[PDB]
Amino acid sequence: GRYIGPVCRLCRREGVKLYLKGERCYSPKCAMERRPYPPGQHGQKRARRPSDYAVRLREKQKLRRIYGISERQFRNLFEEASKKKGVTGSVFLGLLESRLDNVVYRLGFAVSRRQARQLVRHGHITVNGRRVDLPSYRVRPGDEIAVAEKSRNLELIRQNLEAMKGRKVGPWLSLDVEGMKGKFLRLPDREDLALPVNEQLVIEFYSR
Amino acid sequence: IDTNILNRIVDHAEVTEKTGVIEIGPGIGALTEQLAKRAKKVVAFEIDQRLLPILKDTLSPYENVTVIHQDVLKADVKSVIEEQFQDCDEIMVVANLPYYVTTPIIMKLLEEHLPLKGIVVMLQKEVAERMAADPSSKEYGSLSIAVQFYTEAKTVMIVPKTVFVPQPNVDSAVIRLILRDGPAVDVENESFFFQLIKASFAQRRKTLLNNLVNNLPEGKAQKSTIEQVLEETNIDGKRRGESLSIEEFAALSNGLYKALF
Amino acid sequence: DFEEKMILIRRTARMQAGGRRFRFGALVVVGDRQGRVGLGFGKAPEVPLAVQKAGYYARRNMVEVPLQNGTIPHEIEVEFGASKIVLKPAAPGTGVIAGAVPRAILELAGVTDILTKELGSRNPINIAYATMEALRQLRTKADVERLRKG
Amino acid sequence: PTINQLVRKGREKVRKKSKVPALKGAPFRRGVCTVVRTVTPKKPNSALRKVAKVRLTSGYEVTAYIPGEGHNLQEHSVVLIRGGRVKDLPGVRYHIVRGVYDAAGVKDRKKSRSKYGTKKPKEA
RNA sequence: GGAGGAAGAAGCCCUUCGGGGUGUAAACUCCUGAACCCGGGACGAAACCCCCGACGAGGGGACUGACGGUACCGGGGUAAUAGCGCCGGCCAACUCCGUGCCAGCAGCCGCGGUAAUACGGAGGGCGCGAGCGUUACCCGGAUUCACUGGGCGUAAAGGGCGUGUAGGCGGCCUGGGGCGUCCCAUGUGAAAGACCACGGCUCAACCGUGGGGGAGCGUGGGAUACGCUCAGGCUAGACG
RNA sequence: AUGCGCGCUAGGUCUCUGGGUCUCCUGGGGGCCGAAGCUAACGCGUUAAGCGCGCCGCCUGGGGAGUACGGCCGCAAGGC
Ligand SMILES: [Zn+2]
Repeated sequence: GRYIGPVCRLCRREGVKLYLKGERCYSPKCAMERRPYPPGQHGQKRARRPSDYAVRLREKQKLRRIYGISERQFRNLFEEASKKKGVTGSVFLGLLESRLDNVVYRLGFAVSRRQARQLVRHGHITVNGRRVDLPSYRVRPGDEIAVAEKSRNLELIRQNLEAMKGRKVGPWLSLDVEGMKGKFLRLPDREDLALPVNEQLVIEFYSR
Repeated sequence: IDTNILNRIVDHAEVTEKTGVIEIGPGIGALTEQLAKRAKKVVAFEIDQRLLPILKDTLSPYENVTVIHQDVLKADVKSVIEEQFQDCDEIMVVANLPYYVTTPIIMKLLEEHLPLKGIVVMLQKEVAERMAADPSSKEYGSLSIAVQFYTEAKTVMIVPKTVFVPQPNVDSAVIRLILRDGPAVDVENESFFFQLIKASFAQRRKTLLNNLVNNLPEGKAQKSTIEQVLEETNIDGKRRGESLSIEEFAALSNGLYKALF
Repeated sequence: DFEEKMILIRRTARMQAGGRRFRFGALVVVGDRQGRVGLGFGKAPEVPLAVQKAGYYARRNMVEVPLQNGTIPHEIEVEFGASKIVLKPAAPGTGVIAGAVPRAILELAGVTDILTKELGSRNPINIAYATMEALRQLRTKADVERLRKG
Repeated sequence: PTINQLVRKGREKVRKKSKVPALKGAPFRRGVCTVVRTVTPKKPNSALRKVAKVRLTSGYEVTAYIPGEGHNLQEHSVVLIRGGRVKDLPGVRYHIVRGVYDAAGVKDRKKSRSKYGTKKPKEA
């Protein structure tokens, strides 16, 4: 299961523009350009100084809600990252950025991660010429992520990937727009990502 | 914290001992004190019953202040100006607008064709480039067109987030609009002109032709007409729309309405 | 010009001839997140005056911290009164694992990765003083070599 | 002590003490109510607190607290006894699980329903 | 379910009567295609046996599937379950009515007598989510049995004082032994489990194949600084 | 209200008792101020509650309670 329901309310609560909706959250409608205060009856009141715990929780929540994965899955990924070599922050973000749904969103086949999840699940995506329908699949440096032949005639995919013309993909990825495919060069770095997140807070949270 | 930012805003608004000013949402009257000190007779449109005593107490030692218990949108400001500023030369507008009713306020003020000299407002940076931009700016849109048609506008001051007493969520930009004597381009069918502008920017990813044809009730009917008109006007629909300007829009509007209006 | 934090405001009272007279104490850390930390304690009849005095004291009492890779050169154990602080270096990617008072102090120091622990008494004032002293008692390789060899 | 003393005598381990003897290392117990009475708080509080004298399947007979707005406990009703101690009442160290055996879920609950066990109110 | 979707529908709640929230949330357009139907359909099973080789090594031919018409594949094709706890400080989450030390709440500090963010209910918010809470037990926090790592003047804690047995501990300079101690090699430290890496189930859980690591203890060799022991000597402790 | 033995770490002052070259140096004992240092503080500070070492005896929230019980010792009270 996941979180299904209102979304821009999370944009408001976090106080940042989390691009969770696709095209609306670019146009003057993201509900962060209007009412940038948290939701509810006591949204636009004076904010008290937040606790250390509050700050850490908010940072972790923001990071989790960007990728829209379970708290259990988030904890699992953190525990895996903390057990590996190198800086925990870098490794954790690398592991988060390797998810198949996220990779599809980065490639440009889908506009929102909530849409990439549906594309992957309903089966319109192959890795190394084999159908995979799980958003949580982890890709390694050097897999071909493509759209299935049976799914290339869809309006949705054509509109999505046609707009990628005159648009650049991330450095840690390569794309073939006319061939409708993509390549995972390597794991991304801290600076390759435009996250409004300081991972140090997330590290300090899961020590409590 | 607001100690000197207000003074800078008033300086940029360029008020003097003979200019009249309009205040919206005064609250306590942080800007109002400076305006009274520097400018001539002022006016306020407070609607909050709770903050009225505080505003009254703030403006007790001032004699050039008038307070109105009307909402800006509902009140016809033409009579307000003809009644209050009966001797003044230039009437400007200075206010800090409360997020939600910020675009409606500006639109209502501009659409009523006031004899205002101009406007200087403090709003969020978010919708600040959205109302002062250029072709291919990633912020070009309907709001930009409306503001840069009705008046001449450019962003002046960038107040960062870390200035206020309770830390807000968004950076702010004080914008100054010098009102324009005559509309930049002449359109007979102004309403459908505006709808055309909003149609070309219904979705910013699609091409202009597809935008125009897919956003009109008669769009299906006049596909050929739309195509021919965009072709003849030397500005084709094969572009996105964000790369156009006021001039191309004017020519295209003329093309549509001279032939189908 | 610097960043400030509020460890605690507390209200103390002394009895008088028919009544109580109150006073306020504030514990304030002033730092630049670069390796300069000051800690002040201010007493005043009013809260704002207490904060002002604490800020002034913290500015006038500053210590330079020898940070390498955003951490501490070596482990340290310092006892102030009944309270005791333990600081320990950590590899990059650990984060300041510490209680409220140390954390506050160390964040303004530019420390990014430390393992700490408080022992014995846990009076926040005494903990702050102990931590401050422990920071004051840090030497690097260069200083040690200079003292020993010359 | 000295290392020699530690070798000779050592350190005595601290043993825990049970707060719920009547349970006999079980999450719950099944008992029968014999007396249903209202009693008085310990010091600063004043109220009438419902208390049942329950005889358990253990070799024990103890007092248990009845939480909620209203109950239906007679002098025979089979009940479930749970851990937990009332701060005020001097001698009760057990609670009653609502809506289990003969005890019924308190009426018109809408907020905290898992406790005070009541079914979800159907709404059309 | 996904994308778009009002300066913002209706109802409900609050209101300084202007409005604010629930909220792009809904309704609404388009798109996908859990469930469901049709067809196909397994890996797990090649041996024993039989013919030619000797009754051997090779070679050649058949039989055998509970799971199970299941997994899975191909083709059609439907917008298609959300609950649970908490919102006084610990500790993330605030207002309006009801009640007036009553009904109650409670892990601690405590809250309940007329203006209750602490009880009851609504609106709203927060955390987790096919789950969420409660009770019981264990380790942590507990440096609160303190080897790592505590104390005993007044906070609990120096025996009423001597003499002394077992025990514990022990000054300097040499030489022998090599018991403790340290090092090298080797045997053992089973298979699972733990760590690393690489692989198989569409990922994971799960499983496979490798590689280490390991406290302890045997066997052989080596070192003698420090403890131990044997022999000689010295005068700074002690004794005369 | 401070177990014993040993070594180390400014001094000044008042006493009791020995030897010396007797202006004053040199042992031992009893007090008072105080360096460094210690202590929660009061305070201790070469007669340490400092810096260390060796051995012994005790402590682990307040009541219940030095109580009940069992044992040992006493003529008994009673004690451990
Ligand atoms: Zn948004």
